[PDB]
Amino acid sequence: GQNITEEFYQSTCSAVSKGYLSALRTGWYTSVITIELSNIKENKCNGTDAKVKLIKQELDKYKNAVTELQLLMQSFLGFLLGVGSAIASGVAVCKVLHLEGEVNKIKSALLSTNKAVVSLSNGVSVLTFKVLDLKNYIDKQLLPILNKQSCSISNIETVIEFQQKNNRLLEITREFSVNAGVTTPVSTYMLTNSELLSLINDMPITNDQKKLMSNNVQIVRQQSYSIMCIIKEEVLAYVVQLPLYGVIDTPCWKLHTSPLCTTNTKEGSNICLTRTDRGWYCDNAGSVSFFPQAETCKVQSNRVFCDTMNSLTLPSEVNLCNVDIFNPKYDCKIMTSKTDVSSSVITSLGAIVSCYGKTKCTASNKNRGIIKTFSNGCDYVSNKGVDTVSVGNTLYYVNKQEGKSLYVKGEPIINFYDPLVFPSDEFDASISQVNEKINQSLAFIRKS
Amino acid sequence: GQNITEEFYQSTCSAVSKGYLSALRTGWYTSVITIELSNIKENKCNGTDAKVKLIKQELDKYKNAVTELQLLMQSFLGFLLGVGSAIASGVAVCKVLHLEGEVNKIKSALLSTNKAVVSLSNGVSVLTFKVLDLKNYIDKQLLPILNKQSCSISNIETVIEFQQKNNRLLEITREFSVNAGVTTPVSTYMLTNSELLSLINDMPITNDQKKLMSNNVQIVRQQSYSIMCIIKEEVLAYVVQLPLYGVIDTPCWKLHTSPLCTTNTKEGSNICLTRTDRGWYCDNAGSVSFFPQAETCKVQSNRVFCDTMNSLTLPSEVNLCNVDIFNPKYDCKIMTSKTDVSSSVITSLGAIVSCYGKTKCTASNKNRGIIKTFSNGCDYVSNKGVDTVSVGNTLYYVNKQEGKSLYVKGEPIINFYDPLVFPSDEFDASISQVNEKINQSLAFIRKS
Amino acid sequence: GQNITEEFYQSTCSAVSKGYLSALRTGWYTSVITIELSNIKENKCNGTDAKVKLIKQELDKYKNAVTELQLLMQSFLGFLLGVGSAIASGVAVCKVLHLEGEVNKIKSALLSTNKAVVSLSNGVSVLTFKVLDLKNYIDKQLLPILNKQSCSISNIETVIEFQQKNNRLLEITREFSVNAGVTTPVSTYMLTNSELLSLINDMPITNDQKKLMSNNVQIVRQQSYSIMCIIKEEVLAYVVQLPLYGVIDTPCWKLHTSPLCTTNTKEGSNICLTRTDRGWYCDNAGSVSFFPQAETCKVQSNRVFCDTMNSLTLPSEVNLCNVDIFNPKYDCKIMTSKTDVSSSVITSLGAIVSCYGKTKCTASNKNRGIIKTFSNGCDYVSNKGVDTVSVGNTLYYVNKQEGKSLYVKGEPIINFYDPLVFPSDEFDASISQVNEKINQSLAFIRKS
Amino acid sequence: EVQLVESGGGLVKPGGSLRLSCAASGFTFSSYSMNWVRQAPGKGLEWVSSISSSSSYIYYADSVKGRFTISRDNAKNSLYLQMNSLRAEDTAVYYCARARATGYNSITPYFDIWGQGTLVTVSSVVTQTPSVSGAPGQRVTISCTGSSSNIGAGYDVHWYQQLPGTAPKLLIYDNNNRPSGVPDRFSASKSGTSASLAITGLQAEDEADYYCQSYDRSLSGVFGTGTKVTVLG
Amino acid sequence: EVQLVESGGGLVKPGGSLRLSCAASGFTFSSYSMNWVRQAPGKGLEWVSSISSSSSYIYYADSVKGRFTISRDNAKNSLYLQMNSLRAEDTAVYYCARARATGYNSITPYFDIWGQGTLVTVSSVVTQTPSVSGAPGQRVTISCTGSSSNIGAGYDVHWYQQLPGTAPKLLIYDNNNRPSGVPDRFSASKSGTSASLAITGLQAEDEADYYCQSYDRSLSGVFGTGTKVTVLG
Amino acid sequence: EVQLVESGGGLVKPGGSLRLSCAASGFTFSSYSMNWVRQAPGKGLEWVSSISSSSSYIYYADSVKGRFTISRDNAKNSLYLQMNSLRAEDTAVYYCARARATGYNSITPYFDIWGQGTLVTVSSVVTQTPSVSGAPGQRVTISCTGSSSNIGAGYDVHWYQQLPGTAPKLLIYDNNNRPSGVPDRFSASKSGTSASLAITGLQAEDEADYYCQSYDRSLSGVFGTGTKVTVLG
Repeated sequence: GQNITEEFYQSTCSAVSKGYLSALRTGWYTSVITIELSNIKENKCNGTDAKVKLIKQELDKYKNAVTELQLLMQSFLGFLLGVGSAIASGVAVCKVLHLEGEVNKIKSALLSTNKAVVSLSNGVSVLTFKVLDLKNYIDKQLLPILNKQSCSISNIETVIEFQQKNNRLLEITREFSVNAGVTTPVSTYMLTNSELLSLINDMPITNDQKKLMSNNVQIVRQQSYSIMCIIKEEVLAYVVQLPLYGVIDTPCWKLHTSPLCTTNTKEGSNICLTRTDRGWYCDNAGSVSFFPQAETCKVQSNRVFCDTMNSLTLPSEVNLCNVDIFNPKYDCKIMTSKTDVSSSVITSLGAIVSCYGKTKCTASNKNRGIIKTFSNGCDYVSNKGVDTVSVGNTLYYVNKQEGKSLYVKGEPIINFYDPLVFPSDEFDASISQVNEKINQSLAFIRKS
Repeated sequence: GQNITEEFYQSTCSAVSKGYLSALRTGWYTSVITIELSNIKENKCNGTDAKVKLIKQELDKYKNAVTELQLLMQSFLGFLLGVGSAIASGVAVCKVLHLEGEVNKIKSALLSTNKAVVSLSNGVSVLTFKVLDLKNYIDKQLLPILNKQSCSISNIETVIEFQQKNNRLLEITREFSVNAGVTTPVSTYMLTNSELLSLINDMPITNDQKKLMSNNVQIVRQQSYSIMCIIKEEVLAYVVQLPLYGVIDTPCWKLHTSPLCTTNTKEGSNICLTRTDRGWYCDNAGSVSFFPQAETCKVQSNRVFCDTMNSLTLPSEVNLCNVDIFNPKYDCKIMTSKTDVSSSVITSLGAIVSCYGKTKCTASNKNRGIIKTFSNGCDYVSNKGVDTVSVGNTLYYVNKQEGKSLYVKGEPIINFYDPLVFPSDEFDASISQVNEKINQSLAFIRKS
Repeated sequence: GQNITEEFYQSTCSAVSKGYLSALRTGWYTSVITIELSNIKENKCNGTDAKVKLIKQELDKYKNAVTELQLLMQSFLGFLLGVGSAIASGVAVCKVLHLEGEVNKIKSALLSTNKAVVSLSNGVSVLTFKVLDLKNYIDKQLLPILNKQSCSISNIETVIEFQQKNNRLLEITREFSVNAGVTTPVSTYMLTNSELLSLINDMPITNDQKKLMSNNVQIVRQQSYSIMCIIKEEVLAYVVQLPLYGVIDTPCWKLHTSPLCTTNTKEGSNICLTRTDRGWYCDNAGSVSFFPQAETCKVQSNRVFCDTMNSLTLPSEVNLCNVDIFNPKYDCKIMTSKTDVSSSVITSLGAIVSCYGKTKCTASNKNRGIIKTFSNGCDYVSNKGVDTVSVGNTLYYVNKQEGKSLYVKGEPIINFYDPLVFPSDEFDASISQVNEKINQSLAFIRKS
Repeated sequence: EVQLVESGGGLVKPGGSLRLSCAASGFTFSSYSMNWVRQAPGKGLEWVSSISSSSSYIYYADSVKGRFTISRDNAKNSLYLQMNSLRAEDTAVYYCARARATGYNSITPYFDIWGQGTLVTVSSVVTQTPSVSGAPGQRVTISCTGSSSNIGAGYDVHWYQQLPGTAPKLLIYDNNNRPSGVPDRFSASKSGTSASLAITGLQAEDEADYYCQSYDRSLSGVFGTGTKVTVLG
Repeated sequence: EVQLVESGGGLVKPGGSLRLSCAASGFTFSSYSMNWVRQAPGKGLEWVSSISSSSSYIYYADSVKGRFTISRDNAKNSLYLQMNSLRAEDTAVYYCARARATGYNSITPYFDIWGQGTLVTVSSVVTQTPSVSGAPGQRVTISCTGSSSNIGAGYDVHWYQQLPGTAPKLLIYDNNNRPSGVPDRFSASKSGTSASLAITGLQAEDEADYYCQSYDRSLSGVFGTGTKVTVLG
Repeated sequence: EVQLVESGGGLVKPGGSLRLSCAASGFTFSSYSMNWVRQAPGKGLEWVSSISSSSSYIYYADSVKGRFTISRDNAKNSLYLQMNSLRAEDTAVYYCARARATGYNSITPYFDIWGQGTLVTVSSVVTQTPSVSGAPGQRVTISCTGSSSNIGAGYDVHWYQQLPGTAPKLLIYDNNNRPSGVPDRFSASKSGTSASLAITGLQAEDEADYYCQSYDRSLSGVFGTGTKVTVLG
């Protein structure tokens, strides 16, 4: 049959969407892109002809862009996450490129041909690429030294042919001059598709990846960096740090949460409880990589491209908070409050609606109009027959992807708490971390 | 009377700016933009020629931009907010353009004329638009069906004239390729001003909006998405998801806050209290829409463009937290602390200065130099005779809008708390949530 | 040390990296950029010739960009920080150019030459710049004035010469139309390098700065805004608000922190503690400017470019949290928890590894493979012999800067706390503040 | 209790002047957009003028452009309409009404609260089936047919019920939604350039004129011609 | 016990069929990519087919293209191989294997878990030194030399120890890292287009066939020709 | 207590050498940028050299480029100046002074703490009113006039009061701000290419030289020619 599915748990005001397929970035592959430069002398014939003034205008554009580039090289729960340097890998290769001949090694590997693999001084085997040959175009087609010195140019089609080639370089040095020598996502200027697919294919990766990457090439651009590196001899060199999708096609699910309160009629005197583990969950070698800020993940179809360094790694048993939030093994996380406030949280196949107090909560559709008015509490609505959900004054258009949703009838857990001794302010604490503060407040009841 | 006004409440170290005028985005209206494509087979005669080598070049650039696009389609307090999808509305239309006869229906509605509304198979009436006739150029002006294939073609102005027509398409496909097929803001490449005005005008909206949008178009660009949708038959089609300003011209105010501490002399031993209800407030139906992170609001003059999906909806009586924070009806939110740390908060017409410890807090003017030196506590300064306010080591340039400011004198309320029993740790709680913890701490005074 | 250095404190599971050199943005300098406009009536000899069809397109393209601009003007611990207006100075200047003769005063100041200072009516002395002279191109050389305003064009090179001159205005209004009249960083279109280097050199700043700014021109771009301002008479004017680097070359350190836990074997029953005072620190006048979000800051070699308005200013005695976290003078900030979850925090010269429970923590090298297997608790690893570090499923590439790291041995402080009375939930509280809640609960543990 | 109350209608000789004032109460006036719609003594319902909430966006039907001036004093919970150069064509009952618009793939106001109207006597399109009848218990439908502009340009349709002595009451909003007091019986539809109200199980008390309403890209708010529904004996 | 146990092997007549099944247990199957790697009657180890974790990415050696079909039932914790139109070259021990990848600048699978294999008889490259011998206590080394593709194009190297009757066991992964059960005696290298295994102090248990493994961009995963290390006295 | 004390000046034969040292205390030395300014025995105040806080940005008056070397040892809270190839034009009192800059629409240093000066005798612009006089109780004004560069190239103006034997004291910084101990009598302004100090009600103790200071784009920091104010019974 078809693909992705979802279920709502009435008991904990949450839903998970399963049936997705991972695409985790685990490692970084560095590759070196080079552009060959003419290092000309600005005394090419000092003439004033109609189109010689246009070429000389274009050399300027170029000669400045080389120096502009030279001057550039000068010497809930996401808080649990821990931090890294992102492009250390790339820069480290870029830093190795500054040793003595490492650059010429690349010049030489690449004069016979356009692609090459090369071993740097520290052994790392790195893919290199010559994508523009401005040295050859300028030195053997714009210094006409038979006819006649670049003082008097003949055709216009040679003015254009040039500002076409040079255009790429101007758009490159522009992107760097803005972004302090490091760009993401990687534009079509740093790497054209023809180049990026070629590069995908010559990488030290498996076919499982080479397919993933090539079909979702527009994502590969977003998870890559382009680090402007060095420009000495007649070479411009920037490093492109592509991602290594080391785990692929494992199951992924996406956990939705909204707050769950008592529905008492008093203006105050309501208790709230909200599952805090919102986010993505991929299976990753007998443990689950959990991606708490679930926006960073970009999905395409069912494929969930995440970046592992935005993850915790958790026991497989985290998955139990969805089925039995009270179970013994894992200790599911929540956050308490007295702030009974209405909202909806839209799921992959539906919507969750947290409707409280005097707030007005409906579910409308394109044709039948309003087709449900929610009663106070945490409820759910499939995207089958509903297009919008409105809570208060905010309209939510619901997601119109295809798939089966299952309503898991259950007693909301916020009912099991005695509100007189329920810890109203606890901003990331757990199930068990709350059950202790209750075992306590009952002991703190020492009578006469 | 006039337009814009502010008043600072010395007691809650807060200020509200009133006199602004709403523009909330309540809904999304989708519209389909098309580009006509010539779907040529890759062999324009590879002449040995001057300008055919330049034309085949532009041809290629187009031919690539089309394949690139094909492969692109494959098969405090903001934490309270609740979450929705931005573009389900836009995508849902986009998904329907994939049903069988749906594209040809549009193709047909639009060859006589440039815009036309057309009804999709589900009845939603959608505005459509043909913004580039690139096809027509290639098919009836470069590679016509009559004479004589162009192995070697004529003047240069056709090379220029082409890469011109062709520019727009390349710059669109570039904008998508970086941004994984969804762009915002909707740039001058997706929709030119003349088009976005045209489009505004035929939208199923009222004149009140047509005006607002038309005058504040650069803001409409920011609150719009551009979803690359489909490319089949001989059309390129993307959806531009424009906003519906469903409430307009209601009053808005802006609540500013800074932390309010005791001015004791010890380096420790201070109690602080800071209002958390900071952010924009428009009222919209006998209730007040509250926008906590002023990311989600942009201003032009008095116009406050906000998005309702980043809003809570609150009782009218929330405004009593500005009048009397201790009032009975509503329960104003604060956050307590022992962290008496100096800072300023610049408002619409002045500056709030929270000065504590040994910190130096002045207020200078452009010409007289320093003209106030703040004593410890929360004080306020009009922007009349003031250009900067400097606190510690940070200089604040203050807003030079014209408007009347009023200092509302009052005893700062942190004075009414006895610090030997004031909860120094409370990260989002209310007034009453704090008054609870105090009534408790005094009851714990049962001796014997 | 002789350049850059780091020391890891085993006792507070944190590290500081020192030897960096400040470059703070303290203030804003406003400068006026103009482009001169011809304000033509649309009759270029409005006939149908080959190259006349192209010019009329570019005149059209231009006339729109001017109207388009015209229509634009119409009728942890970052939460302590405090907030200001960014472009109040630039906007305030911009507002002053709308007074009566201020524009003509600039116009008049700029027909003799391209740069001049000018005193606006309110005494502020402003640097001005005419960077494009389109009035002059169009009035002399595009409407030739002997024969005959240009009726039917001769050469093509005048079309190119034109759409070259004209690109700049288009690419400028493109940027503005998208970013609603305020762009940052300041691109190569708004200000070319040749210009921005000039402007630095003529600013009312010191050589200490003119050098800093001139070498790190790509960081000055990121710390400037560009405000589209006015378009009256025949002048386009935007304000480029460059930064003022008012403290320069003072020492900076960077505090890294990670969570520090008990390593008991039971599945729950561990306490954690984390230094929250993480982020950059430059000292600037007997006080330490502290930058809690370490990305407001950009680095270049040792130079740490920060923005003082993302700063607290703290007494020098703050550095004691690094040496002796329990000292009396300053009250170091922490955050408690029961959530012992494994992660890394990569530093400037090393890696911190917080490895707990059943989590698998290694440190590999590029060539020798795995060279350390961490035991549960908070440890550190120099970047000397180490290239990657893996915690759970997440791979970290470590920074490859050269420098000396020092491992400062100590008993981790969390070993000193009696966990049956340790506050597991405190989301930003202090050392002394926790020791309060304990000194108390330990007192309530009294007899009869 | 939400109330609107007009005043100031009377007798005026042609070429005259006259100032209707609508006073509002029990809802925060500043929050809502206000309108005047007038109804001839015995004829259809026509929109006159609209003013946005803070008086920023003011629009007049073509009849009165240049003769009538709308305005409001939010401080006094009031709406005024200043009529000059009256003609005998202006004779009508002038209703005051609060407008509302929701915003779902279109933004087409409806009027949810009406005053009872003030009478102005001067002396000295979207079509719908003109009449419908049925016996108690029967079903009826009332069809509302609009054009390429308004319903077909994507706006919505609303419905008003006008009992004999009264001002229009809101019956259906946004094509198919019933406001608070409207029984399960009333229902509606939209398709392309038309709509349909359908009264299921006719009661005595249903006898009234029913008007469909919508907004047009040029006429800027338009009512149907109305349907006189009579119930049989 | 993390374990794989194959089944369905026997004898088959050419032009025939047979369907091998590997059942896995003691780990969550759905998370890893599973493989068939087979071993000829007397020597080499050659990769057959690979299947991704969720069955979306599946690849076959040229040897078996269009004839063999790989498949998995994650629910039944099992992996299948459907062989049709068998030949006399297909006779071999068919191993079932768990794949794994650990990425520093490359992602080249290795097999950390093997079954015992099921033998299938049908009837009616990267070189390494073919033999090494040395005395107990001594050091010996094995050279493993690859090409422009695989190792020289930037992939990594792995090593296996196959005692005479037994299944391959993982000996070295990622050039120089030892698994749980491998003594510090074993140590390995990578260089350019080649590798080296180094055994310090020969044991009774060290007498076995040693295969280096790596991944080639076209051949899609490749083993050495094997090295028989023999211990004297 | 904020303190600077120069030392090491003395007597030298022309063409000689001598190394002045400033030792500082009572403020965190590393945090501020330090300067040398020298004064001939009786004739005005001129800038010598600037060294940034971490010894990164060093700049010399043209008088002394190629002869002098400024340097600092932040650990020893010390600043040094190495004079080589002296002349009798170098004869002066050499002051050590801490610099400050208050970034508002300009960044123009001023010197807020001075040394006592050490005497170096070697043997073998911005104009301001040269003298001003007035009686106790009177008001006087002093004009400070600079050029297209420095003032009005947008830098600011500062003021120093030099009591007869003693060193300069900071009087006004940033055009019109008085440091802690300077009474409201004193007031100053900047306008266009010139500035003005204004003493309201002379006291006996006001008898002094007053120097305006500012910073120039080429000359790199500049003082006025000085103003001798005398107070008459």
